[PDB]
Amino acid sequence: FMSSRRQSVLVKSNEEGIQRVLTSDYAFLMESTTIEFVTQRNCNLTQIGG
Amino acid sequence: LIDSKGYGVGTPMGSPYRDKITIAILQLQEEGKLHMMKEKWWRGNGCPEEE
Ligand SMILES: *[C@@H]1O[C@H](CO)[C@@H](O)[C@H](O)[C@H]1NC(C)=O
Repeated sequence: FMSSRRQSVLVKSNEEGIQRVLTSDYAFLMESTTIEFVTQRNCNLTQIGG
Repeated sequence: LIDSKGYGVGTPMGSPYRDKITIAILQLQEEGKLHMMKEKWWRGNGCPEEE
């Protein structure tokens, strides 16, 4: 997917990617420690998978 | 969509007028001649979707 949608879904910052889930269908792979931040300051963004 | 294609202006390899047409295709998004000519040629019938 990342080759086929290069520069299409690829964000270059975390909070713009936080915004990009907040806009549309977006999954935003990062590490869980920053996921532990954004989830615990927003009751709208949870963590599928562990 | 399925991919992210685009069409390009065909020029010979090492075109003499490459930048004469390169920044010329850069300037057609400025006033939007790509966009102000987009509403005409793609919309031959204003198809009334209701369903
Ligand atoms: C997502 O965040 C809060 C809940 O944490 C919600 O009230 C807010 O409206 C949502 N943001 C949107 C829909 O843009």
